[PDB]
Amino acid sequence: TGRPEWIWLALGTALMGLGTLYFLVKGMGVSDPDAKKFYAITTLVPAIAFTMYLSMLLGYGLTMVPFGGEQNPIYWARYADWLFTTPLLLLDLALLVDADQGTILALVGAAGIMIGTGLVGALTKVYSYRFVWWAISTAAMLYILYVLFFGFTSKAESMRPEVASTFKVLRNVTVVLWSAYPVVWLIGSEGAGIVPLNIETLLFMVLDVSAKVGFGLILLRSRAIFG
Ligand SMILES: *C/C=C(C)/C=C/C=C(C)/C=C/C1=C(C)CCCC1(C)C
Repeated sequence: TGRPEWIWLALGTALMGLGTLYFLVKGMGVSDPDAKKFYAITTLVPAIAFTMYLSMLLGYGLTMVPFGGEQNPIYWARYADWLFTTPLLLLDLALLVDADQGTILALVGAAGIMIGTGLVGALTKVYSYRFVWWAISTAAMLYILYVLFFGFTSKAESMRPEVASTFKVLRNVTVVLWSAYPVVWLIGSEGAGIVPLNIETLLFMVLDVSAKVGFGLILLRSRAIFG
């Protein structure tokens, strides 16, 4: 096939793969129980992303949805990735500030809606309805970010400054990266179709790699992960 976005798919596969192995090797050396906990969640994140970037690289996770008078290329393998990677990143942040079980359940549920309605939207054939679903997904995301900024940050204050300060960074990198996804979807292939797929794939890999491997490096190199 040789689609124009494959080079970006091959770069995301490489970065995710390398990041997985570094975390894995660093994780099986640590003896601390809590550290092990964080290491196992943070290594699984880029491991799932790697398998999906690799599948997309190989021609899977791609479907042609009809709307706007075109046969539009929608990479659904992405939501198969995010359906398990977003709630896992939320768990890393939840365990860090000692969030409650109700909070975690509500954040994971919200994340499920966000990705579910997102895909339903990327698959919808009525152009205007694609944006109705997009709208609900975004509203779910704003709920998650609100909790992370108002809820979590507040409970991270019962932690030590080292733990509170690591959370602020992970919390900030998350608020900045996550807010970007809905905009890329809106002006990209799933939405307006203003930004071409090849460029769109490049934006997503920079966001995906930063949000997982970038997030993992910051978190796993900190002492806040220790029991
Ligand atoms: C490793 C992947 C990460 C951290 C992905 C985060 C993805 C989002 C915050 C995605 C959000 C979306 C919306 C708000 C609405 C439209 C569709 C999505 C799923 C692209």
